[PDB]
Amino acid sequence: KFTIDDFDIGRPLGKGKFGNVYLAREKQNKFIMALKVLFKSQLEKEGVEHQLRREIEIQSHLRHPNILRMYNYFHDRKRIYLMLEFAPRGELYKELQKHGRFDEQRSATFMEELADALHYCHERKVIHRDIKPENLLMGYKGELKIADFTLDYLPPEMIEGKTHDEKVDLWCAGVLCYEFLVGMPPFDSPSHTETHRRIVNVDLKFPPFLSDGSKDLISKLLRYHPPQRLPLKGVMEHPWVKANSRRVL
Amino acid sequence: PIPAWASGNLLTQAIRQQYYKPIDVDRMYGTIDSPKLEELFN
Ligand SMILES: Nc1ncnc2c1ncn2[C@@H]1O[C@@H](COP(=O)(O)OP(=O)(O)NP(=O)(O)O)[C@H](O)[C@H]1O
Repeated sequence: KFTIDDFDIGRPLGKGKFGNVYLAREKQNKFIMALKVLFKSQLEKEGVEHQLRREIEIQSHLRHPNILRMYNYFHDRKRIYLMLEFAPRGELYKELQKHGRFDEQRSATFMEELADALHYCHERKVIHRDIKPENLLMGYKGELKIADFTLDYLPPEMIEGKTHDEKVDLWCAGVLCYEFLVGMPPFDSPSHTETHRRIVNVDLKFPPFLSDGSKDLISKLLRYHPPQRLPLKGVMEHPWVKANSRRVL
Repeated sequence: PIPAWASGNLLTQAIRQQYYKPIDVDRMYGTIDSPKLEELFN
């Protein structure tokens, strides 16, 4: 089993909900990775103890080039240490902040890698539920990485308080795609009530600069009735995705 | 202070290697669920 002494702490990568993430290098292989350091005290004082249990069992089973890898984990008196795959190009939200929005081929690539990894998860009976830029990292050549397992991103059924299946991820994928190309989420409002009314009516207002190709994919993904939302397979095969995706494999 | 292996230049060359010629992950770090059950909070 591992300890903190097995690793060379190089420098931090940024704070989070429960602790700091450090750039680390295990001395045995001299292999680089990211150490997520969580604090038991707060983990307990916020009841988030249940989820952490699941997010680990998951990555004891999940292995996908587009899902952030947890190599292992340990725990001293005060912390749980997560051995996570290093994402060299940082997080995606900041890239979206920089560029304001991504071009068609950038987003189309992200969508194929996302649809892909999501499918993999579904086969294993795993739903993500919450897919937004903040939960996405980038590889060495920029390939997308679902990292950790909000009003604007909630499907109608989630808002309305109905039971939900895997298809919430299809909805979310559409919302995500939209934000990629536009820069804002599709149902943005200055009140939680107005957003609520916009999600459930699927009040979709597409800006002038958006390609008909993209508009279509988004429209099919963002449908009220869950069983109508375009399956992951249909995403990767969508004309606009095929015509724009540029994934490294 | 920040180590040299963690400094941009020789850090970039180190990433290239783990990318293009990836070390066997689940071999070196085998036993997945090794650090016990839910007895991890005390
Ligand atoms: N594998 C990684 N590689 C490089 N930088 C990383 C990595 N993981 C995190 N960062 C850096 O740390 C991330 C922030 O910490 P977290 O989001 O990991 O911690 P949470 O508990 O998830 N907090 P919540 O997302 O729930 O609000 C930054 O996105 C990134 O700069």
